[PDB]
Amino acid sequence: KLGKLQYSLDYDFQNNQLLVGIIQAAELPALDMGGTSDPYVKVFLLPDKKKKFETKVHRKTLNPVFNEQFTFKVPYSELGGKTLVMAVYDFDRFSKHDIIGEFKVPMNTVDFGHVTEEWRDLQSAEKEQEKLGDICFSLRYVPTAGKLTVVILEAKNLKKMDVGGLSDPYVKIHLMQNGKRLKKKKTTIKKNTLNPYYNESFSFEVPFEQIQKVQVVVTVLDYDKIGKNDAIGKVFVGYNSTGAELRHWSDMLANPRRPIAQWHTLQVEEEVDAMLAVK
Amino acid sequence: MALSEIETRHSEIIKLENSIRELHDMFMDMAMLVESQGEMIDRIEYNVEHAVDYVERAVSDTKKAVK
Amino acid sequence: MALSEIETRHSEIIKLENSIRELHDMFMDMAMLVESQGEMIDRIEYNVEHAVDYVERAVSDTKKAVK
Amino acid sequence: SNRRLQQTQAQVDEVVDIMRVNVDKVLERDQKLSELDDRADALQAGASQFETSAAKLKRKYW
Amino acid sequence: SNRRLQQTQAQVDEVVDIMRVNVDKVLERDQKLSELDDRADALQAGASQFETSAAKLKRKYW
Amino acid sequence: MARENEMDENLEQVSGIIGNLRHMALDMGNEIDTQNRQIDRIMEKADSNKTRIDEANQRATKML
Amino acid sequence: MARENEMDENLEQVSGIIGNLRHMALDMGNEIDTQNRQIDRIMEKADSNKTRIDEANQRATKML
Amino acid sequence: ELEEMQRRADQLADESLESTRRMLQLVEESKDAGIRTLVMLDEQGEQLDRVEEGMNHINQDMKEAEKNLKDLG
Amino acid sequence: ELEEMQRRADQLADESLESTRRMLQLVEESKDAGIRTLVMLDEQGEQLDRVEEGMNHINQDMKEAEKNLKDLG
Ligand SMILES: [Mg+2]
Ligand SMILES: [Mg+2]
Repeated sequence: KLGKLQYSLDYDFQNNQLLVGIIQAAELPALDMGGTSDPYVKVFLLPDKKKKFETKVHRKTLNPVFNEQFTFKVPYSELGGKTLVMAVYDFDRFSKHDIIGEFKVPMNTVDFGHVTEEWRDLQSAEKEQEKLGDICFSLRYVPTAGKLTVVILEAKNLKKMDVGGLSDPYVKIHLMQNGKRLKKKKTTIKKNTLNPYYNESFSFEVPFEQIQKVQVVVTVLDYDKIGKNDAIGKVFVGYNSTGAELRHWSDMLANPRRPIAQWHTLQVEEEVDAMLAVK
Repeated sequence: MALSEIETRHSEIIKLENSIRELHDMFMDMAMLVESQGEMIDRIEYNVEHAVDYVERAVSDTKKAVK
Repeated sequence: MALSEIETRHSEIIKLENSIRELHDMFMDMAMLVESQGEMIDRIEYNVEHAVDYVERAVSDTKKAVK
Repeated sequence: SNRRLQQTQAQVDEVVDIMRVNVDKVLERDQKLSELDDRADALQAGASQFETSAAKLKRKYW
Repeated sequence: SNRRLQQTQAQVDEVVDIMRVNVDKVLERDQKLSELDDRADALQAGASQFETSAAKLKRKYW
Repeated sequence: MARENEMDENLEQVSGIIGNLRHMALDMGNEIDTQNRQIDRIMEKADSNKTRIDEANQRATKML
Repeated sequence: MARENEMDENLEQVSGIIGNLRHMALDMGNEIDTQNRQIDRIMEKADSNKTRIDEANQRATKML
Repeated sequence: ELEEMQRRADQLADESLESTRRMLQLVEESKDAGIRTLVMLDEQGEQLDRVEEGMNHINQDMKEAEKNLKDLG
Repeated sequence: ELEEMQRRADQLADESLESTRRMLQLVEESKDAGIRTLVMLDEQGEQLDRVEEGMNHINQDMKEAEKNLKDLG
């Protein structure tokens, strides 16, 4: 809704360099006082954000004309897997320069040979979950003996916690009720692994009369010897649980004398602990 | 290096891929057999529980018969 | 432990002995082939030296012939 | 670095040597389970027969 | 300690994998040497013939 | 070298996964063994009870 | 345990000897390769001189 | 000869690369198959335990039945 | 059953022991075979070098002979 952007694109095979020309922009939304914004466009290679190029700042126009040119000294072989980013910014002298729009162009969709030049509609820049890690385990409950068998199987795509390398993950299991942490368990520490494999079983004494009032808290943490050990992620199943967690719980209940294995997405400890302080 | 080094590299790599593939197939067969045997255990436990019921009722009857 | 542990120990040990034996036989064959090829090289060098003599005398003769 | 290639290869070979043995042991498990199945069927059959006889005997000596 | 047994086993397997390749390369060497032998025999034959012709030519142009 | 390194990373991941596969294969095999021993026990007891119930049934029908 | 240890020592010696065998196999194979390259060179030169001497003999007998 | 040689080398490089990718996929499938295998082993294990308890119960019951039949004879 | 079992265990122990002794002997034979193999490789190597020098000499001589025949024609 902000407006459109006219740009030019072509590749010079004689010098082996990419020629990106910023022609102009149109129908940009106004964010400043006078009824017009102060726009300027930042252009850089999408693959690696290095050596970003910025145009000159135009004062108070919703149809700025830059007619500028930038050169990216990039070979033609590497070019194919490289994208272009053209983002329109609004200049403000006394605050952060808000982004008006952005546009990304894949270099595998681009056809070189003829000089390309087109108008493309601007879109709103992206601000998803940060962790992007997952933990898989199995739940088994037999109501008669009141035994809860939680087998930590394996985690994957965990967030980096160490400097310039992989993480040193270990699983801590808490059993909570009415906000209190009863039992404490943990696993072996697998060092330098992107996907830790444990296959470690834990058992808990849970009566059939309190099965609907128990909380199972699985936490994946990082291990450094020195100082406090931080936390990568955590999820909880049982009382006051929602999503695939409550589903897995209900599968454990519906299937007695049988263990059901499932994956779970790691949430931040703040929200989870905020949920556990409920009731 | 040369083409010989690259060729031997490629060869040993393919060898690795084939060994890996055999490992894979072994795991697949593993899961399969374990599953079928699982069904077998299902029917075993069935027959056993039925047997338990029959035995229990029989024992009750004889126990009431002797006295 | 038990008899199972001792039996598996014994089995893996025998396996090791057989692998060792294959290694041995490979070394023996190695020495053999290298030796025979050695004799082959003997006769090669023989023929070559004879060829050298013949060539040398021929060259001397032509060299005296041209002038 | 051929060292890593050959080392990984050795790992794979080892795991293979583990897995084939595991598979054979699984087959043995299949045999044992099958025989146990037959034995269990016969067992429950005899159980039902004995239950019937027990019913007769209870209806006789009481 | 099964670790040492299996480790030694892995060593043996590795050395085997080296040695079989070495042996094949040796066989190739046997081929090359054989062909070189034939080539050398032909070479010295031609050498003797050329020596004779050279003798004739020396006894002609001098 | 990017081609080569990319491949290198792949081989490293394959190495790790292979190690995990090793551990899993060990646990698998071991538990398979123990379960086999248990099955042996089960068949022993089952044959025992089979004999028990056959003899008992014969003795029971004997008094009829 | 003496039976077991004695055997242990044996396995250690076998380990060392196996390592040495590895080194020897490496040197062996490498030198075999280099010698194979050299043999290739030898056959190239030998064929060259074979052609040389055949042509030269023909030219020599030509003037007779 | 030379151009075809360089192209051959790069070719072998690509082939080996995609091969390693295939390996990663295969060991992933292997991984998951192994996991579910272990799960099955746990389930069937507990089932075997229940079978054992069944056998024990049968044994004790038939022991009692034997007692009653010996008390009747 | 028990006596035969203990005797069986000790038996397996002895068997494994003498087996390892056999291994030591075998890797010794392998060792020596390897050594003499390397020796042969050195000898034959020097022989190959002499062969190469022979070939070079032949080449130069035939080059000269070619020169004389071209000077005669
Ligand atoms: Mg402003
Ligand atoms: Mg760390």
